[PDB]
Amino acid sequence: HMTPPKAEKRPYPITTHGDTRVDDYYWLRDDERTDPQVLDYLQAENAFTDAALKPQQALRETLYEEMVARIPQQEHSVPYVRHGYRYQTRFEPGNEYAIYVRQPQAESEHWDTLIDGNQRAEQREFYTLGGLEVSPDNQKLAVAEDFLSRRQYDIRFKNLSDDSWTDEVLENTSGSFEWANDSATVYYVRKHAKTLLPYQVYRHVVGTDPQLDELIYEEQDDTFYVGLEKTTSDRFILIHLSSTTTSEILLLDADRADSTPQMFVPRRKDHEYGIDHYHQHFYIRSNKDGKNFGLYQSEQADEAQWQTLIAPRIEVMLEGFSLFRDWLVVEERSEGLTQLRQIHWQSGEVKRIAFDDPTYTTWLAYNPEPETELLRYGYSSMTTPTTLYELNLDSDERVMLKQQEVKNFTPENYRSERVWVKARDGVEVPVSLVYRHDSFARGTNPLMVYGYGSYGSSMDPAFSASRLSLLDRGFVFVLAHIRGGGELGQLWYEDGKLFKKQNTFNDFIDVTEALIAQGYGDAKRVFAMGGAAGGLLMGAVINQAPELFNGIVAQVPFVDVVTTMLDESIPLTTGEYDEWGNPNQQAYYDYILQYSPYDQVKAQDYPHMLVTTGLHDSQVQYWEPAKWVAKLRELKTDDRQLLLYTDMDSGHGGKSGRFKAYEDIALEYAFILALAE
Repeated sequence: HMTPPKAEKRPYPITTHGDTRVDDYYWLRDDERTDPQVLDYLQAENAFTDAALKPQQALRETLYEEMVARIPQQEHSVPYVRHGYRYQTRFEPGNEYAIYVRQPQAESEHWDTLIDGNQRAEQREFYTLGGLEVSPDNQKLAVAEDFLSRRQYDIRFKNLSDDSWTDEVLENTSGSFEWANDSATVYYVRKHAKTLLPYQVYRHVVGTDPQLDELIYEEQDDTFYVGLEKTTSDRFILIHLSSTTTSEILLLDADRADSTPQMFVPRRKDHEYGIDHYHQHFYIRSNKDGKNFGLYQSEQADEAQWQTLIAPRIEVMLEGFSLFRDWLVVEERSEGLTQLRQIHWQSGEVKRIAFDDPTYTTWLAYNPEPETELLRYGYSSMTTPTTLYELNLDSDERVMLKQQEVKNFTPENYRSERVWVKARDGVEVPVSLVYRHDSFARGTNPLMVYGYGSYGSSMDPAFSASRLSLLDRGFVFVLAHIRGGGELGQLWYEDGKLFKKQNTFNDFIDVTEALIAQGYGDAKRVFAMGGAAGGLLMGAVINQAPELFNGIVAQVPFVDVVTTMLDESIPLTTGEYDEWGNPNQQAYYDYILQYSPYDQVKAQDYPHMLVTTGLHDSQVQYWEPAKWVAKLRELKTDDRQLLLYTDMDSGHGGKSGRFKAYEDIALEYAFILALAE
């Protein structure tokens, strides 16, 4: 009855390898973000969305208010000690930004303010704190702050003796910096003005003119991220260079002012490695001998001299490690589960952190001091709010330090299961799902199936407070651990990228069918959601199996895949050839075209869908979802509502917009709940 916006068709042929695709909405891309007909189409869609969802206004308010009422307005972080000081992060009621405090470790009573984001944000349009570190002598505070919302960070220095600031600002930094052990020399990373990619390391003397800063290193290859790190030993500052596949590390003697970069292992395509330095040894996590990584000890760089501490295993992905006085602690994945293992440096005694929950995540938390037997580690499950634990590595005594406070919540009201689905090619795909016990009746409950399935990112099963808004309205919430994700290790990822990317979409469909078939949800009330690379997932799945889902939410979806990946002028295209392929190669053009959602939209019936995007961001370019919705409006045969919501907030809007984050969830959940009623 309401006539949706109709974008002007401006046929734009794109020909590659003699293959012509006519893109009618190519013109919705405006890099300068000024063209008034481009804005007219986005505003028109926004008004259509506002008018279509007007009836859900009350439900949105109910969702918003009940989601905010679950969390406390306070939040004090768990205090940690580093270099003889205790540090706590403080969120006060009605405060937008964190306050950072500290006190001498032997002090109980008084806390000093390091920085109050609220006072730094005063008379500013935007404030992000991107970086915070005290010097080793505890006298100076290096802060990385963004006042412009360009994710370009300025570094300044505060003298903690009197709360006076130094005169200089380091501008256009990544926010990545390290103190030398003199508490006078700082290393920082400069980003390119145009491309915005970190490419330069400078040395700066605090209290001096940034013009005096020496260029320490320049990365010649812009697929390589430049990060700074500092070893557990404090002996080295690390220049960490890495593409998506390949690493290189240079050492800087943190004990001098005049150090030059010392090569560790020169880059070799598909060799990923990270290092730390402790107890006069290098520790290396490396995939040199297996995809699932190993851990090595060395006295020098020379790869040939690396002693195997932990050999790569096909069944166990080595994720990360921490170094303590008496113990190595590793984070691993096995059988679709995260785990922690400790190994005594002397005895070689192995202990495993035991976990009795089918759908949980565990990780190394922040452990800034190695001279301890106390390990801080995180835990979360689909039924158990996020917990910080402290484990005595020797006695095995485990104490809880903090729990995520969740109001109007009792954990016994909910059940979770790990399900395995045999995919169409016989591969076993894990699923994590959670629901309210008292409203569950097989074959009756609506289903919300969430996936990502790219970059080897895992959708690890953890607690969501916002999720309870679906769970307390009868929803079964499902994480589908599809290939392209990392849940079953490096091979799980590789079996859902490049010439295997289609397994990601097939796994999502196979998991959804099996869940309905086994009675976990109502076949006529199946919903799905995914964002960015997970929006690519939503886009392909509704092209390939439109009848499976009642309703979809596609957030900032990557849908114009072939056209975007043919254009290096688009931010990220050059860094994403190792994910999707380079369609300038006919083999990748053919394979990608087959799933590229924008290219595969046909005259068929589609689910109800809400599509989100953002005008003044950069994650997926705003024009992809806008072109996608225009082509869906042109071609789809059904009468169901298709909506595009474009976030207009011109710089960002993000002046601590967790208000906004909850508002977006309210809008998307109300859209889905209205469809499930």
